[PDB]
Amino acid sequence: SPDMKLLAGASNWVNQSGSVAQFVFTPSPTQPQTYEVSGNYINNAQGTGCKGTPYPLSGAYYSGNQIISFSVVWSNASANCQSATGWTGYFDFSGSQAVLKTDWNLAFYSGSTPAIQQGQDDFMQS
Amino acid sequence: SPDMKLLAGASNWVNQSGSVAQFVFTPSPTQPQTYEVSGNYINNAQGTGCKGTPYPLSGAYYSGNQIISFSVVWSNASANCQSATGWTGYFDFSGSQAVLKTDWNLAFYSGSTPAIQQGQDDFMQSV
Amino acid sequence: ATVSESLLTE
Amino acid sequence: VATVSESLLTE
Repeated sequence: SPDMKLLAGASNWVNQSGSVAQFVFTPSPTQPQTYEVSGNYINNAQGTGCKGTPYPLSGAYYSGNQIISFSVVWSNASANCQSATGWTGYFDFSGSQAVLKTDWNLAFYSGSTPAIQQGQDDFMQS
Repeated sequence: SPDMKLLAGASNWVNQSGSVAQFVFTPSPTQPQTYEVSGNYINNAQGTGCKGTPYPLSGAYYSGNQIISFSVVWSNASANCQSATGWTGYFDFSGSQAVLKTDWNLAFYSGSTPAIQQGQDDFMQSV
Repeated sequence: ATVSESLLTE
Repeated sequence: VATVSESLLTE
């Protein structure tokens, strides 16, 4: 399965703006057919801060039908954008080009006002 | 400090469906002001599967302004709903009772058709 | 485990 | 040390 070598954790997944997710999988200690997700995310979204450096990601992956949910807190040694994003979606391996389809939420502050912005990212396996 | 009590413990939070999130925070080894989120989620939402048993959660928390993003894969020893949910939001400690405001996405299949459904959960702290 | 098509549908 | 921005959307 191409669902199999995603698991080897050496793939880049690149979205429409050129942001890159580099996933690493480890078997869940307690959940069947589930993996803990780690690795790094390199942001390139137009107009955003915290570009071009690796941010750790974390979440969980369900191998039965290849569904994933993962998150990034935008704090590293280079830049802190005081924000977090969560992506939830599914892998489609049916085409010649594998695609991870996601919806995301970004929680952040503008002045003293909290907000949660929505969007969609499609990542292509490189 | 209400942010420090959160970090020091295993706090419980009940949403409008009666579902319960329990969070534990461990400092990240590389990200300043950032914590790995562990804990468990018990789904009590009417009309859904995978109710009444704990599912592990995972994700990340930013202590600087108390923002969180966390996920559940709906697979455990009791039930498997072949899906995953991600919540993202923020804590508000300004009232007498703390609230966690989130937006979520649920990825799942209906037959061979994948879908991602959106919603909102407001969790009130159990104290 | 008991298996459901999704979280929404048995 | 890390630069600090208001949010991911705004410096």
